[PDB]
Amino acid sequence: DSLCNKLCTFTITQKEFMNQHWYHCHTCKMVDGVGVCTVCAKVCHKDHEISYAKYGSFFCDCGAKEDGSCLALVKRTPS
Amino acid sequence: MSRHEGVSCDACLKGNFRGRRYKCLICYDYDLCASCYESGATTTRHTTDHPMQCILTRVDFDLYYGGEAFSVEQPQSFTCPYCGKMGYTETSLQEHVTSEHAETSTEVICPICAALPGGDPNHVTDDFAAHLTLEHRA
Amino acid sequence: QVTFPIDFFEHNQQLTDVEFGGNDLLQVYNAQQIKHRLNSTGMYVANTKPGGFTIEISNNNSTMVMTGMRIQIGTQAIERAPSYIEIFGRTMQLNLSRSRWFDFPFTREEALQADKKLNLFIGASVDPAGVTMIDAVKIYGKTKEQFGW
Ligand SMILES: [Zn+2]
Ligand SMILES: [Zn+2]
Ligand SMILES: [Zn+2]
Ligand SMILES: [Zn+2]
Ligand SMILES: [Zn+2]
Ligand SMILES: [Zn+2]
Ligand SMILES: [Zn+2]
Repeated sequence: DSLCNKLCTFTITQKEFMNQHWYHCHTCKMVDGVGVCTVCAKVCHKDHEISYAKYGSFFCDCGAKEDGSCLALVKRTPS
Repeated sequence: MSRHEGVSCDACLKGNFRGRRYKCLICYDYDLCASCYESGATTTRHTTDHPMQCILTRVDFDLYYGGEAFSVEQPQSFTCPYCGKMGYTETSLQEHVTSEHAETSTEVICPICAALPGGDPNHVTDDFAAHLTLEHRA
Repeated sequence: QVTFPIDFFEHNQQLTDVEFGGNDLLQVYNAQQIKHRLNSTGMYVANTKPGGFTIEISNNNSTMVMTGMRIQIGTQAIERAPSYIEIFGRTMQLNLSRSRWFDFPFTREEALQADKKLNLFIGASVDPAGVTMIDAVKIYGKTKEQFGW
């Protein structure tokens, strides 16, 4: 319920870098300079092989995807 | 340099072996190879509980300390020759000896000039505190 | 499989008052040096012990309890990077294609057991030279009041 109301950081960060926690989702072959925020790791990449990258300057790449595959860009109704 | 020239393991009787040379800090002029050391090779005079010093080759040195400017002539790990404690710097080793073992006077082979290239590999001192404070000071 | 929260390390602080050692590592290095190379980038920690080697992680702060760890591996050599690690009876493999960070959050029981000291075994790498290579090791924890000690 609480996680549903949480939105992805990208909607605030956009193509700019805030200081935030970010991870590495190795299932999506996106590491090093590419990662996700907490919400996208929890929601957009559930059950994926996710390793915490660091807390630092970053912008969420899952929300940066232009195909709209990011499920955390909008509020989600609990099932 | 990738072989411990002039030193042979006393368990497997192999000379100029490649890897980590192991020197006993209580036990006189007996050395062990990495394989024999990990296998718990013990003799009538040497036991696994003996404090243990490790000396590397130049290839082993720049493999282990890759990225740093430390050289073979500057050992960085010294073993407490009474305690079995390991991984002390020169200052750390002398502080440990002065604090925890001030009144210990058992004979030992001191790790530093034993692992120091060109030093005495089997230097015997009944006062290793005097060793650390007199000639072993940086 | 103990399913941990993904944001676990967000709710935990990196700890600088942590000492690293162990007879497997203390043979070659000293505790201050191990701390320096596990808390900084550009350099690493090696061990040519076949089968693996043990790292002893000690806490110098009595008001803080260990909650997880993170290990950076693969910057120097992926082959020399270890195949697997083990801690508190739990073993996880390291299938590596490049340099990356591996996480291991502690359970509440594991966190309780890691109040002062803990042991982390590291399996031998796939390197034909038998060199096990770990670049950096960062440890996370929480205060005793927050942990509910
Ligand atoms: Zn996101
Ligand atoms: Zn994913
Ligand atoms: Zn997303
Ligand atoms: Zn041997
Ligand atoms: Zn001996
Ligand atoms: Zn001692
Ligand atoms: Zn000496």
